[PDB]
Amino acid sequence: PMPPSEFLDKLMGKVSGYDARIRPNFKGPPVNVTCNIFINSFGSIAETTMDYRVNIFLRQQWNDPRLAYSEYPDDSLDLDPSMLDSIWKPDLFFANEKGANFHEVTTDNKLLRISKNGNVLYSIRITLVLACPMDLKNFPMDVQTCIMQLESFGYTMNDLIFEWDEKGAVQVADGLTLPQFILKEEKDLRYCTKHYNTGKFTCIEARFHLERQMGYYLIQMYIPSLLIVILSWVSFWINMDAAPARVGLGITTVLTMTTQSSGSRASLPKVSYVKAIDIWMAVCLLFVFSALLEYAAVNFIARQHVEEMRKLFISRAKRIDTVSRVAFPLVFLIFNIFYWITYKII
Amino acid sequence: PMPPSEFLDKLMGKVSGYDARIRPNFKGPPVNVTCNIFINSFGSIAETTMDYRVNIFLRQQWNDPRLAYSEYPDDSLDLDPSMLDSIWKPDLFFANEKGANFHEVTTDNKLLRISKNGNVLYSIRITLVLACPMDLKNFPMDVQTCIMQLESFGYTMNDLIFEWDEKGAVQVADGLTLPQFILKEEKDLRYCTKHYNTGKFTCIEARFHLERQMGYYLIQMYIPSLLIVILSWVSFWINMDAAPARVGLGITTVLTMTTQSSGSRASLPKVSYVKAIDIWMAVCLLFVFSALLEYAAVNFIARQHVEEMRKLFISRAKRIDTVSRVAFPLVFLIFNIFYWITYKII
Amino acid sequence: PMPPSEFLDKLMGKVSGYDARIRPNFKGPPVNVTCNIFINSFGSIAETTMDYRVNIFLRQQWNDPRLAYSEYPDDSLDLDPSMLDSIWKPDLFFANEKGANFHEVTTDNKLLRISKNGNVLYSIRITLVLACPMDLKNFPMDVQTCIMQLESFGYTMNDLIFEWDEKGAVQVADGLTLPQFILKEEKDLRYCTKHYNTGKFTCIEARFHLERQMGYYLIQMYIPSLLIVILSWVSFWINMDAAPARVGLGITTVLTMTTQSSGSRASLPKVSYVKAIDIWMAVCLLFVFSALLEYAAVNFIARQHVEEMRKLFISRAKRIDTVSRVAFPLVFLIFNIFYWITYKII
Amino acid sequence: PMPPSEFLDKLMGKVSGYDARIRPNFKGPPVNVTCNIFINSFGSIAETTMDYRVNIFLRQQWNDPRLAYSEYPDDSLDLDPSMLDSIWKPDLFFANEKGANFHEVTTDNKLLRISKNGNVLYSIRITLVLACPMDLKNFPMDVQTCIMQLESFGYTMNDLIFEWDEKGAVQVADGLTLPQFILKEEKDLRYCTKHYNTGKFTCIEARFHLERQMGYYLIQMYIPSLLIVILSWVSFWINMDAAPARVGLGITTVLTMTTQSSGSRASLPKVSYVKAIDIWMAVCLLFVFSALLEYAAVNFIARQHVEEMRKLFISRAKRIDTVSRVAFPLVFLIFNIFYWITYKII
Amino acid sequence: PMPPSEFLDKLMGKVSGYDARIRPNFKGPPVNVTCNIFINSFGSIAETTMDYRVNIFLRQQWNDPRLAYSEYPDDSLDLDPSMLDSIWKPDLFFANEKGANFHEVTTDNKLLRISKNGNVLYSIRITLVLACPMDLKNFPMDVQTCIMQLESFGYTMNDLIFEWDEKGAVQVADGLTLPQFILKEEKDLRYCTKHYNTGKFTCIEARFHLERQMGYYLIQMYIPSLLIVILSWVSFWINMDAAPARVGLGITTVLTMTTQSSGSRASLPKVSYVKAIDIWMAVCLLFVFSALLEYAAVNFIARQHVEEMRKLFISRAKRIDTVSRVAFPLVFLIFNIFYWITYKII
Ligand SMILES: *[C@@H]1O[C@H](CO)[C@@H](O[C@@H]2O[C@H](CO)[C@@H](O[C@@H]3O[C@H](CO)[C@@H](O)[C@H](O)[C@@H]3O)[C@H](O)[C@H]2NC(C)=O)[C@H](O)[C@H]1NC(C)=O
Ligand SMILES: *[C@@H]1O[C@H](CO)[C@@H](O[C@@H]2O[C@H](CO)[C@@H](O[C@@H]3O[C@H](CO)[C@@H](O)[C@H](O)[C@@H]3O)[C@H](O)[C@H]2NC(C)=O)[C@H](O)[C@H]1NC(C)=O
Ligand SMILES: *[C@@H]1O[C@H](CO)[C@@H](O[C@@H]2O[C@H](CO)[C@@H](O[C@@H]3O[C@H](CO)[C@@H](O)[C@H](O)[C@@H]3O)[C@H](O)[C@H]2NC(C)=O)[C@H](O)[C@H]1NC(C)=O
Ligand SMILES: *[C@@H]1O[C@H](CO)[C@@H](O[C@@H]2O[C@H](CO)[C@@H](O[C@@H]3O[C@H](CO)[C@@H](O)[C@H](O)[C@@H]3O)[C@H](O)[C@H]2NC(C)=O)[C@H](O)[C@H]1NC(C)=O
Ligand SMILES: *[C@@H]1O[C@H](CO)[C@@H](O[C@@H]2O[C@H](CO)[C@@H](O[C@@H]3O[C@H](CO)[C@@H](O)[C@H](O)[C@@H]3O)[C@H](O)[C@H]2NC(C)=O)[C@H](O)[C@H]1NC(C)=O
Repeated sequence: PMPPSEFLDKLMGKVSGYDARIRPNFKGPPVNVTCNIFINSFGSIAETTMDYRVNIFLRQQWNDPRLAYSEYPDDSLDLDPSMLDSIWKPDLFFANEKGANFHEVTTDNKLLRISKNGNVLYSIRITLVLACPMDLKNFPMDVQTCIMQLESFGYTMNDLIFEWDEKGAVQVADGLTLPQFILKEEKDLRYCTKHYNTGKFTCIEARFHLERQMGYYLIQMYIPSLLIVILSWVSFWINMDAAPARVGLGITTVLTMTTQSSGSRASLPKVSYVKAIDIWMAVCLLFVFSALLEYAAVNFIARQHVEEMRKLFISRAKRIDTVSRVAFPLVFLIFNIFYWITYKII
Repeated sequence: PMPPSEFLDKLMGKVSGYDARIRPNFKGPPVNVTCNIFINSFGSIAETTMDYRVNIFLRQQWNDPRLAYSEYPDDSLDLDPSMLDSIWKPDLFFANEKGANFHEVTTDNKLLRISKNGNVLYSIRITLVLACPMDLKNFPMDVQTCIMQLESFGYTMNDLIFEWDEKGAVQVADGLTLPQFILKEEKDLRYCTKHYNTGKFTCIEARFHLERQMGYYLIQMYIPSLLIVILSWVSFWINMDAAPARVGLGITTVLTMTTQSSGSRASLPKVSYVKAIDIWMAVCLLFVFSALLEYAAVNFIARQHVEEMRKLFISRAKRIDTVSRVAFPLVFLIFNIFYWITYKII
Repeated sequence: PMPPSEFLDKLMGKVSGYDARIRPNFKGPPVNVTCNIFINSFGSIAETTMDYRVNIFLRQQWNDPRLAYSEYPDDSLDLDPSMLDSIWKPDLFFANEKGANFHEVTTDNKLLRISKNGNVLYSIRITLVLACPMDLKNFPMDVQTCIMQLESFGYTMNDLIFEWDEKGAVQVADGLTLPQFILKEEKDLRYCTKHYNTGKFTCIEARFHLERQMGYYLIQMYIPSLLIVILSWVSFWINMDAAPARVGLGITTVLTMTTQSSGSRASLPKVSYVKAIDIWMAVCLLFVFSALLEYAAVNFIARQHVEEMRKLFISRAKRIDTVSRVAFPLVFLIFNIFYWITYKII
Repeated sequence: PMPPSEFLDKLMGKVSGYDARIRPNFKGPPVNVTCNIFINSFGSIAETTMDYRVNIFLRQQWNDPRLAYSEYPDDSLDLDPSMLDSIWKPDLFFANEKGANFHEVTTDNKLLRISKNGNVLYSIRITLVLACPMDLKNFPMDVQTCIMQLESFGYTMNDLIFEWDEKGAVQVADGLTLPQFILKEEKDLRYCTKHYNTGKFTCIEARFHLERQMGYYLIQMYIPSLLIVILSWVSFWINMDAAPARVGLGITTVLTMTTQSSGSRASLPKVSYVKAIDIWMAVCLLFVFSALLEYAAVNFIARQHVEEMRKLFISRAKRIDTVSRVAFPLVFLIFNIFYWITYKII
Repeated sequence: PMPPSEFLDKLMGKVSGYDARIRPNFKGPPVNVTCNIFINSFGSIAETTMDYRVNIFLRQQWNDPRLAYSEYPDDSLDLDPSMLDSIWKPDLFFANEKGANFHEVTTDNKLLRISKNGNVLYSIRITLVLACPMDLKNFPMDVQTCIMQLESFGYTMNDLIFEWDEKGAVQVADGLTLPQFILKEEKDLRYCTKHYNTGKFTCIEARFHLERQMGYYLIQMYIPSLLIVILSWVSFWINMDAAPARVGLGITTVLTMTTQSSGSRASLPKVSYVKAIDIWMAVCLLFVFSALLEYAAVNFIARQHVEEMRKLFISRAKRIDTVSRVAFPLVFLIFNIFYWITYKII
């Protein structure tokens, strides 16, 4: 009945000439390895380091005609992963690893099954900390495109070709949510074929389009910088001519808008360009700074020093205080319309 | 008397046809592996990473009829863990590992004992850093449910089935306490059977219901944000008409309630939704901000500028100061009743 | 003369029936393993993680009658630690490891010597990051008791028994000092025998009584919270009736005592109960807050508005200012006596 | 047809006298190993640690005449990296590793091809955390030069010589961008030959010239320290003679320029010398401090206490306030020209 | 000509009786191992952890008479480090490792050469994170002495003796600089021979005298705490009798000197004793606090309430303001002389 302890060593061992150092179809057509991944965990997307951690099931399917059995009755043999040191495997790697490891808890998390014609399925669990460049030109409203690319290191294009399969080449887990982002359904699958001075090597890559949850930044950044603009408008109502508190209220609201502007970039990389949260915290810094500059313009005109004109001399300091009480909720309201339309039109 | 150095190699070695790459009951019924865990250490439950560290004793019991002896007199053989590289073991893994390791101090912390009928006990010590999604909709008063699920990676459902045992499938250590949480006694034990394009794989999981200790947040968050509301009520008593200090006291209590609101989310993930500590630090931000807005309403009416009405002109600024001295401990007291009943009814 | 290259293989190898998978006195009395440790390094006692790092020399002594030689003349054989993969070793582990490793620099840091009757000394260097629960009810004046327990994993009580030796079972290095603590000389040595559903396993443990150096917390916490109480007493002297500065000095000393109360718990776990540094930073928060509340009581009575009683109307606002100038250094002084006697009586 | 399973063992194995412990041309001319690197990833350039992480492809070419075949028809043999434990390899290392590792995901990321005359190409993937000393004398405008040097450890100069190849010895990836720096195109390639008391060892090194993106520091450091200088010039306009706000505005702008000066060195090493961001934050600290010192000079002269001279007695306090209103935008403007010309001339 | 593939196995292998588990001169005089180190990298000297990272070349020279060849013509054999698993090596370790590792990039970074008489040179590259206790009684002006000690673990004094060699036992790299310290040229070389209950073990150690660069603490700690003392002297000039700003300037300069005193101990261990930066930040805290206490003494005497004495009643409040304007730059100047002479005399 061909006991299965003998059939493993009959097709892999010293007999039948199977050498694990030699690729299938040697000096012939190249090996066509097709791939698809299953993302278990996604996230911890850091921005100071500009990386993200993923946890994938890397499945590889190729054809090895030396492993094609004929006498065993069934169509597949799910095997022990101690056999995987004795068959040929493609030398796939990631061009943006930045450190990666296997999982070896209670057994090496590996899979091997061989069909009758020689089709070999090889599934391993890999934890990757993949590197992606962050384009933060409009920071709370951006759509990041972080990629992962699967190259060959030892075999060139005329020996080993990587492909995606047409039957859903990237599967995602059922309840995979992200704390700061969402993962869009459309995932690009293009080629990234590298040329070196050694040769040309195969490469396939999958783009992931991440869109931010803006609802966090409306709680910490935008609205608590919109309250302090209202504190700069409290100073336009008290006593209408001169007070020490109207400097002191314009003293204090600059302390926040300097600290909160520095506090808005506490967990960010040191990019050279200006971003969306900067030109909100800078324009709202002006409307705080122009509120103190307006009262300084009032006190400089009120403390200027007639027979009839002394009633008009207060009307030179009161007409300024009734334009600045009305026009600043028009200049702030025309910037607030100009800001969000510019960043919702992307 | 059958010396025990020979009996180990007789039942495991090249004789008797025992191959460690082949599961018990090959091409028959699937292997029924029953499991239970012992939690030594629990905790370091982070929230920026949304993970928790556990230290378990993973016990696995199955039946291997090829390991069934008959000539040895005693009922069990506690063995050396150097034997464990020569028997069949189930390829259990955790679907939410996020890195895990064995313990190999002074000996591999492993256990093996074999009964007469072939019952195999296999206990190992694993340190896990398990991932669980945090549902922080009501943050200091939530009941988190962090799980751990035990899957098979190479054998499908028709070859290997995981079960929990009915005799207390999750044991907890005697003095296992947590700094921030409590671990409830009722632990759910349900199934999580996964379907892939490779096959269907067995899965069992245990829910752990964690309940927060609210006593920490009453010391740092709630009561020091309740003192500053009383500082906003100090400004309703001094001089009753006009003072520079009543702006300056309303100046300073906004500096705290802006910093303490940002300080209340210093060790939290950046979730999009609003949580329980936000709508306490925001409503208590209003009662600070309305206290400055009330005095601005007094000074705008007091500095307005008759023959008889000038005594009533102070009564237009005194009646406001005696409603705001009484009605604000009524609006704060009706929110304080509405807040805690909403979050104790869960 | 029996050259020593042959005597190593004669007593350990395939001859003489020595099997390293079998414990001494098989199916007889249990193996009595006696232990003692030498602490090289102690410390890095974190409190957010509630752990401490130790660096021990773990010495183990047992009797192996199969290793008893008779023809070699000398009393001991200090051997190569490449031999330690060929003898029997007890499977000791620590029940609170939280990650631990050996030291393998320039040689495996191991020791082995075998007496003539078969006594085996086995000394290894281990770095442990041990877990101990912190009882922080009186935080700067507490006496912690952090333990370490040495269990067996595969052998039950009827096969292997751990003991401490009577000749100083815990040795400490000569100049071992700690930055925050002191290590007391009396060290408890009791039993911790564990019961599972697998069996009963041996356990011995050693308590370490750590006592804090209070001199750091007097420099940062206690005295800089005693200066700000004196700043709240500066406001009781200036102008005696009414000033904007007496609110503004009571404005500012609340900003410190709110920040310093939050700053006093910057490197602490989030325990639910109240500790000793809280009820010093809370009572000294009241004496700052009651100083501002006292001047608010003065200005509310001074700005109240006779023919003769107007001189007594200032004496209603001056008698309050001379009781609050004297009685507050009596209430603060009666708490300061009540505080330190409560926490020196432990 | 000479099947390739036999040709691997024929030229590497026990036959033909190939010993992997013996260098080519033994007791002859030294082995000339030529090298070139490909940089995949560059960056995470820390400054507290003074290091940088790189991810290179280290290609090594030498001549091994014992590997020179003649019967195989083709010009090269791309081999399995399991062969690399059986050939001679140069013992290259980096003199400033500070920890480094290989990449072993899905296969050891190694390359081996052997030409007909014995030319061996050996490409491996290394992640390095290389140490470079930071010269921070002018911090936001400096040009760093961080090196990497490739030494030999066991073979001296008379046995093994490292060289760079003339055909572009340092290749850079296509879209390699940096968040804070730019990598200049000209890369130095010089020698670093070391002399010890063991011998003289070969060394080659490549300088990398890094130039900072100044655009980040113009957003956080320079401009928010230029707004506070304008706040110190607001105090020169209000009431011209005496006000409590002109001290209080000079009170508050020192609080920022002390905190922002300490905040400007939050992610910097503790170097002894003075840098460019210090003498900008110190001179702008003076122009804040001299603004408070100017008003203190006004109030000391205005509160001095004639018959005719009392109108000139205000002109002694008004002429100071109209020179300090004009000359301080001349002293700040002459420093601002003197600062940037000094640091653009490098 | 004695081909070198045979000569390696002739003197190391099964022939000639060479056993790598037996030390040279067995049951004779002890093995005299002489040592010297080369320091490639030094630094990252942390103080919260109280450790430092070094990167050494550990060279060991002993005599092995079984390795003494006679037929080979040359004087030395630089060998492959794959041979090092077959010779005897001393079991040197460091008594204060705190974790350490080898360097294994592109080859194990090891060295072996054997002279004709049996002299063996053995150089390896080690990265150590060594522990040294910090004596911080005078913190910015201290001279630390951090050591490293090289013990034996398995062989006692009668079997193995460590020595330093007289020809410069500690070499330092050419351009080894430190960011915070300087390394003095005189390095002590003394003995540290340990006694245990196992036996007496050899030990040699080298002291390293580190001296701080004081230039950093003059930029952040000393001078920005000397400017705030000048802000406390601004309040002695304005209006000479009574002002709300003279409390408010003494209000604000306490906010800095409380935060900067806590900010000066942000990267320090929690030592119990008082250090040099504390008694500078405490005495300069008094001169800020006495400036507010002086003006409180002025306003208490000025607001006291004659016919002739009312001009002398201001002279009781003006003579205090002209002694405190002159004597405080005498008390601060006599402390500043007393402080630096005490800490330059060491
Ligand atoms: C792996 O996949 C590649 C690409 O799908 C296969 O290469 C292709 O092989 C076919 C026949 O084997 C080639 O067709 C031939 O084209 C030539 C002109 O070049 C002409 O004489 C005929 O029309 C003939 O059909 C095809 O060109 C070739 N394509 C490429 C890009 O190389 C390869 O055979 C597959 N290997 C295995 C083992 O499945
Ligand atoms: C491992 O556990 C599973 C589940 O308990 C066992 O499978 C069960 O095996 C029994 C008999 O071996 C099956 O009963 C049979 O049912 C068929 C109809 O399907 C009918 O002819 C009879 O009523 C007969 O009793 C049962 O259906 C089957 N259940 C499942 C879900 O497969 C299995 O035998 C156990 N294996 C070992 C080695 O203990
Ligand atoms: C390891 O240590 C244990 C405990 O010291 C030893 O067990 C003890 O062995 C003695 C004699 O071997 C026992 O004494 C006997 O007691 C029985 C009654 O139980 C009675 O017939 C006699 O009085 C006799 O002396 C003793 O009970 C037993 N104690 C325990 C707790 O088991 C053991 O022998 C030691 N093993 C080795 C290899 O040194
Ligand atoms: C590896 O490269 C080095 C450097 O290019 C080669 O060393 C050089 O070898 C040549 C001939 O083998 C030497 O030329 C000879 O010079 C002597 C005087 O020293 C004189 O008799 C002749 O003019 C003769 O041409 C050359 O000096 C020597 N240079 C050095 C620096 O050693 C070496 O041969 C190369 N090895 C291999 C295996 O390719
Ligand atoms: C390793 O070094 C040690 C110390 O340098 C050597 O030990 C010394 O060996 C010499 C002769 O081998 C001893 O001198 C003898 O002293 C005895 C009195 O003890 C006396 O009979 C003679 O004066 C004779 O010269 C010396 O005492 C001894 N010193 C110590 C501290 O043991 C050892 O020989 C060296 N081993 C090797 C293999 O080089």
